[PDB]
Amino acid sequence: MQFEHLVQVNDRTDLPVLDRLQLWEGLVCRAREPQYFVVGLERFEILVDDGDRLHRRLYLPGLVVEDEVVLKAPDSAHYSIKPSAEVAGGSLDMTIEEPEPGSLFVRFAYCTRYLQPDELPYDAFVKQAYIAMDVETIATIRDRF
Amino acid sequence: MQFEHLVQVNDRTLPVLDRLQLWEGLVCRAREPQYFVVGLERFEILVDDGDRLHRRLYLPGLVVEDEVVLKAPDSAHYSIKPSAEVAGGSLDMTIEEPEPGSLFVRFAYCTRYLQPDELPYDAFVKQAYIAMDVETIATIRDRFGA
Repeated sequence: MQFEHLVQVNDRTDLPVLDRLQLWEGLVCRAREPQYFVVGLERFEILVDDGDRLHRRLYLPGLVVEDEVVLKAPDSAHYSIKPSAEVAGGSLDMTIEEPEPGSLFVRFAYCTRYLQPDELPYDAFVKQAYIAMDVETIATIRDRF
Repeated sequence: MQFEHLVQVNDRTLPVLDRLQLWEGLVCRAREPQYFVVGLERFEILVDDGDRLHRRLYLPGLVVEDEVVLKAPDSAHYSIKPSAEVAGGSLDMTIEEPEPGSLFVRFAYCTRYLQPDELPYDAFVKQAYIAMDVETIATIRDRFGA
């Protein structure tokens, strides 16, 4: 079960332009300061902070989530949840792509794992919700950085 | 499986909404998805039976077709039939009103496959649904509190 969406960072237009390191600071920001990107969030802890490796608690309405985030500067961010009895696990990767200087993209890669195990596709409601969030994320980074 | 999420519509503070305005909001989301769907490039209403629409949405790198059933003034039910290569599913939006002026919208999601252990959504998906539902109510409030 794998979904991938490429978001174009800069265009010809009103809106601000981004360099690679600015884009990267954005991804860090998304990892360390999720209140600026997560609609609904009520609070969050950084339970463990090893610099490039974070373990977090996210308090959303009627739901608490713990995850791990691995940062590899200045290229990518990997979010992951280990599955248990009740919760399905999964991961998100955000990876900077740069086919040429100033030409920046971010690939968002989503995946879902179960404790238990046919390969299974996401449905279009989920894909629609992922695209929306990936786009809002880049818009926010573009607006802060 | 199923994920459900309840969004509170009005608060103590932003525009207040009555039952019928929020209903108009949900119709609006069905018939005018360009105000709600981050990313959409175009859409068509292929079949319009009034309370029942078949639609085509054009998202980047993705075409979606679905049906929408409207039951005024209570709910909108969105559904996609699954095929060999896409998974189906449904979204129900239901207005709840414990007391006059106290309004909520329950969002309920389902996924089905052609061939089928019951299966939970992970939290990336739950977080994304939560985000959309809250943005949907925000949009209605901006367009119909106005």
